Amino acid sequence: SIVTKSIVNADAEARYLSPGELDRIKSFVSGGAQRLRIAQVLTDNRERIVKQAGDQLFQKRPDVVSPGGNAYGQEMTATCLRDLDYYLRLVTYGIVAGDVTPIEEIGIVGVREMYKSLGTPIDAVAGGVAAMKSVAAGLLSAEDAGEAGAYFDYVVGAMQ
Amino acid sequence: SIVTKSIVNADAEARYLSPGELDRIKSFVSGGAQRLRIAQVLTDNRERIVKQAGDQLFQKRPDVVSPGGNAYGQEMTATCLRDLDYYLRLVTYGIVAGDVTPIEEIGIVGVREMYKSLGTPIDAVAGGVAAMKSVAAGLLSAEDAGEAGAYFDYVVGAMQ
Amino acid sequence: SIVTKSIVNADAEARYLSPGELDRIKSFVSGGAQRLRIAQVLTDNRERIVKQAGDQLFQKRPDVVSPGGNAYGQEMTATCLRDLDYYLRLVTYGIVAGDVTPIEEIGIVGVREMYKSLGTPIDAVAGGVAAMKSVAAGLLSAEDAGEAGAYFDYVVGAMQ
Amino acid sequence: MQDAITSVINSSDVQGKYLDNAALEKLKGYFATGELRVRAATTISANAAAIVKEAVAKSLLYSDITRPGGNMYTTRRYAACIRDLDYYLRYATYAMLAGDPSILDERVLNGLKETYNSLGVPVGATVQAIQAIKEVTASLVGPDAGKEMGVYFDYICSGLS
Amino acid sequence: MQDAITSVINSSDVQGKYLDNAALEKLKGYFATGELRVRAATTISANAAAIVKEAVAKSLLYSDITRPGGNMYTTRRYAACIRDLDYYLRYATYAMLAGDPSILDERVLNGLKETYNSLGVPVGATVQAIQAIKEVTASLVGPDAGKEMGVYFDYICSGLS
Amino acid sequence: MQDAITSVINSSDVQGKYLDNAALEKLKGYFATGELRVRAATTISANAAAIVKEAVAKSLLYSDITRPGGNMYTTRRYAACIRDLDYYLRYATYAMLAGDPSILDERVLNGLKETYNSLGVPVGATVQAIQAIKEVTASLVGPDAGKEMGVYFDYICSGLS
Ligand SMILES: *[C@H](C)[C@H]1C(Cc2[nH]c(Cc3[nH]c(/C=C4\NC(=O)C(CC)=C4C)c(C)c3CCC(=O)O)c(CCC(=O)O)c2C)=NC(=O)[C@@H]1C
Ligand SMILES: *[C@H](C)[C@H]1C(Cc2[nH]c(Cc3[nH]c(/C=C4\NC(=O)C(CC)=C4C)c(C)c3CCC(=O)O)c(CCC(=O)O)c2C)=NC(=O)[C@@H]1C
Ligand SMILES: *[C@H](C)[C@H]1C(Cc2[nH]c(Cc3[nH]c(/C=C4\NC(=O)C(CC)=C4C)c(C)c3CCC(=O)O)c(CCC(=O)O)c2C)=NC(=O)[C@@H]1C
Ligand SMILES: *[C@H](C)[C@H]1C(Cc2[nH]c(Cc3[nH]c(/C=C4\NC(=O)C(CC)=C4C)c(C)c3CCC(=O)O)c(CCC(=O)O)c2C)=NC(=O)[C@@H]1C
Ligand SMILES: *[C@H](C)[C@H]1C(Cc2[nH]c(Cc3[nH]c(/C=C4\NC(=O)C(CC)=C4C)c(C)c3CCC(=O)O)c(CCC(=O)O)c2C)=NC(=O)[C@@H]1C
Ligand SMILES: *[C@H](C)[C@H]1C(Cc2[nH]c(Cc3[nH]c(/C=C4\NC(=O)C(CC)=C4C)c(C)c3CCC(=O)O)c(CCC(=O)O)c2C)=NC(=O)[C@@H]1C
Repeated sequence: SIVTKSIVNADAEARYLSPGELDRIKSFVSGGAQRLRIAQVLTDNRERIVKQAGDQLFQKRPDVVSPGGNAYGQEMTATCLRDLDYYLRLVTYGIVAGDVTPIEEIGIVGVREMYKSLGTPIDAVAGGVAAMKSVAAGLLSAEDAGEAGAYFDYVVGAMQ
Repeated sequence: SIVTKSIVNADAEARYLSPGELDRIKSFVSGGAQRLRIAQVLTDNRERIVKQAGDQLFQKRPDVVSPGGNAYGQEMTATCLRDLDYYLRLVTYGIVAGDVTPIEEIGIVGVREMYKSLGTPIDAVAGGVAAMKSVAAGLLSAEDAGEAGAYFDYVVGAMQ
Repeated sequence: SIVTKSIVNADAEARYLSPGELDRIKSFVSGGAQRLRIAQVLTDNRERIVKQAGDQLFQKRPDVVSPGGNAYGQEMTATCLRDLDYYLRLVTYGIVAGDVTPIEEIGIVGVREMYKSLGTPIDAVAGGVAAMKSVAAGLLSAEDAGEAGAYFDYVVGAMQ
Repeated sequence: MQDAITSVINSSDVQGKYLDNAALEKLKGYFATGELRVRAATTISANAAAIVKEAVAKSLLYSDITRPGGNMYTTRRYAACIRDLDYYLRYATYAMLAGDPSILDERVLNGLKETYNSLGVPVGATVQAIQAIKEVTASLVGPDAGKEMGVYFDYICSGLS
Repeated sequence: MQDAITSVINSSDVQGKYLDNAALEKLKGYFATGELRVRAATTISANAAAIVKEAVAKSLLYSDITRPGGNMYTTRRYAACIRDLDYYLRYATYAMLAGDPSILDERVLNGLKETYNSLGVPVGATVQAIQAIKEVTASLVGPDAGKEMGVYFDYICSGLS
Repeated sequence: MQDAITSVINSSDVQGKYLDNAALEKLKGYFATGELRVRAATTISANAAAIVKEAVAKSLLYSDITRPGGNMYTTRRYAACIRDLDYYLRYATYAMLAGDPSILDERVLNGLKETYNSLGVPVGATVQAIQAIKEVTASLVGPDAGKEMGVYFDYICSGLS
């Protein structure tokens, strides 16, 4: 969370939180209800976000759902959408935390090694997460879409 | 002493003492009786050296024994003279050892952190130690005062 | 052996043996019976190899068996020829192993330190091993002498 | 380490769940306390040297511990001891901001008792000094913040026992 | 580590002996079938990533182990697990080439059980994954090379037990 | 480490005392011997390789310990063993200059028995070699210096039990 990140930075310089770090925490917690409502709206629309993002991905990356493709066939396609649902869930965790570390620790460390073993093209996984960002953005205010979008963008960038 | 210092240097380079290290030890031990006599003079006159140094410090720094001062009042003044007696004792240890290590390890490492926590003005402590040097010098030959003086000077310099 | 050396090299680079390393092992195993025959000729002729090498060495370096020399006297001369017999034995181990590892681990690591403590001139030990190579070569085909000679040469080069 | 936010996330993630009503209510509970935690942290930070000085004066000074043969004798040991108390106050303040003691297990307590035992640092005297830090802190931050800080001071003390 | 060759040399050297008829017969035992060890090692090396992928697919995937709350959940734990299986295959192949399990004791097994136990890595599921690696390896190198590899896979499993 | 001078200072300091008559007499005892310690150290240093060579010839050579299978067989183990004897002589010489064995506890004996036990280095034969070093050193430095060096050689031997 933003709180852990501030503490870790202070601890590395053997010091109390700066007045600036403390002010950021106060500002974050004051906006806290609005962040929880973003997580609730994305949660309420998770089926729509994952399904519509899947359709967008498969239109731009027909290779992954064609013969030889990692998602080819009903069962592998379903597993592919399960992974997008995992990443949507992690993005809701980042949004309430004000920091990407929960995303990093669950879904990013070792992600290249996992997908390489499975034969999954990780650039297509990134494409699916970018598709979820565009669908999610359609359900949020401009301000809320900008905040949510930063968490999607972190996942896409960490897979590139 | 110079003996430990020579050994620690030799050990760090996995070798016997150099002829130069052995010559330093021979020189040190030959001056042994002179060093013991200097320590005995300071030891025998400790009450005079501490009391007179205290009076000189309080005449230069009346603030430390005035209201709000760290040494204000009978009990705190007595503790202040206890600390000067500590430093005179450590100076006698340095003199018999032929170097500052016993003073450093007992009374200098962490000294600024200690006196800062207690609210003690460490420039006044240094003034007290400088006063003890000038009183002690009155009890010694010019040569002996030069040798003893180097140990008092080390304490004063380490408290700036 | 060539097997352990290939494995240790692969393990240090966190990889499988290369097809080149595996080809060398295949070549080693295919000539394995010929390596055993070379070792058996050196084993069968060890008295001649050691005695004639000793005679050649003492003709070039009669100082080592003269008064003051490390090998002076019946007992020290016998010990000198015992050491040549030790090195001939290690050379037979190297030949069957297809690698110098057994020679290195038994008779080369620390060899300079041992012979320096004993007062033994290691240049004359090397001369004795070179002499054994020339006698051994007289008992072998040109091909077999070339193979055996590489292990003698390793010992001589590691003592220089 | 975890804080009160990552504790809720970690509890949801191990069950594979999106944040439900209970998770969102628990996060709201922490966000509602955040300014009070920041207020207490600002007061402690501004008074950190003074808190340790007063705790030391009430629990350690003018005893066998500071005299020759005691563990706080020599300027080096005196300074190490007040450095340890500075660490306990700084880490307890982090734990209070986080609303979670896990930073104490990870960054303070892991092998600490064994280290004190191998060096001859008296653990009883250390816990008495921590208890004095708790009472001085409480006098400055007020009863609610003082009780919350006391949870983390007690956590360090228990971990030393 | 030792191999089949250095074990014979070491046994002769500790007695001060040149290689006698019994030692030469043991070396001939290694040379007789050494090319079959090299052949099996070539096939495994060329297929190492594919062997681990198929073993994981048969023994671990689509179970509680990869779902939230299982020890292979999170990308970090998934990656550590397949790295461990890559290590078992690579070291078992070294041991098979050597015809000696000493490399396993020195480079794989020393404190491995204690590590797994301290982290909560499930030993039962690890042994099931090693059994899958043994079966997939056997399908590629043939039954006889598969049995010889199985000796070294079983040695690793026993070391975890 | 401490020497004979710092040992007396440490004993006075832990009591909070100035050096009394007994402390000053102990310091005089060390100062009176200092040149004799330097003389012995100069002789040992100049003859260090020769002392170890003669001690090895009298206690270890031409025995089962240097023959195939013995702990001093192989050039690597021969070299390690005489290196250890060079260490014992050099550290005993440091201890004799200091008039204090604390350097031996800190820099020689800490984990030495456990190291020898893990490698199978024979303690009885090591003590016999140290006894030979003690007797050869005594032959060069004279009976007084030989007895003083013997205190430190015996201290190393006892620390291997
Ligand atoms: C969809 C956008 C892309 C896919 C996806 C795909 N994934 C898998 C299998 C799979 N993926 C995971 C994922 C995770 N485990 C974790 O711990 C996390 C962090 C929260 C993640 C993201 C796992 C563990 C597995 C293995 C199966 C299991 O659940 O046990 C498949 C199936 C592959 C197969 O079995 O052959 C697919 C298709 N594929 C594409 O081509 C898209 C780009
Ligand atoms: C006198 C020149 C100056 C003082 C002195 C002063 N000191 C203290 C308290 C005090 N000092 C020490 C000192 C040492 N501990 C060590 O281990 C050593 C090394 C040998 C030293 C020098 C300690 C530990 C303490 C704390 C009390 C105790 O002994 O436990 C006081 C009392 C302060 C107070 O209680 O408020 C004073 C007055 N004051 C000045 O202003 C002079 C310059
Ligand atoms: C002969 C070509 C030269 C000598 C030889 C010589 N050596 C020794 C003593 C000796 N040599 C060894 C050798 C080894 N120990 C090992 O572990 C190995 C590896 C297999 C070797 C090669 C040892 C251990 C010893 C010590 C005696 C013992 O066996 O315990 C001597 C005797 C020296 C003496 O005792 O004074 C000699 C003469 N000398 C020459 O001058 C030739 C060049
Ligand atoms: C003061 C209340 C009591 C002492 C304390 C005392 N401690 C030490 C040494 C010491 N303390 C620590 C503790 C930490 N280091 C860290 O990094 C952390 C986490 C942030 C902690 C909590 C360590 C590791 C050490 C040992 C290494 C070092 O010195 O830094 C000493 C010094 C002992 C010595 O070496 O002589 C002392 C005196 N002593 C008392 O008597 C008080 C009750
Ligand atoms: C896979 C079948 C099962 C796992 C495995 C799993 N292992 C670990 C951590 C781990 N594994 C090792 C093993 C080795 N490291 C080495 O260097 C060697 C020798 C070549 C071996 C065999 C170590 C040392 C460690 C700990 C340190 C590290 O992570 O690198 C984990 C991670 C646990 C964690 O930290 O949470 C996992 C998941 N898990 C299963 O569920 C499978 C049955
Ligand atoms: C000689 C009389 C006997 C030996 C000795 C022998 N020692 C070792 C290994 C060994 N020895 C040490 C000792 C020290 N290392 C230091 O840095 C210090 C501090 C000054 C000491 C005292 C160590 C640490 C080791 C292990 C690591 C290393 O090799 O450096 C061996 C090697 C054993 C082996 O590896 O097989 C031997 C042979 N052996 C005898 O038989 C004599 C009685």
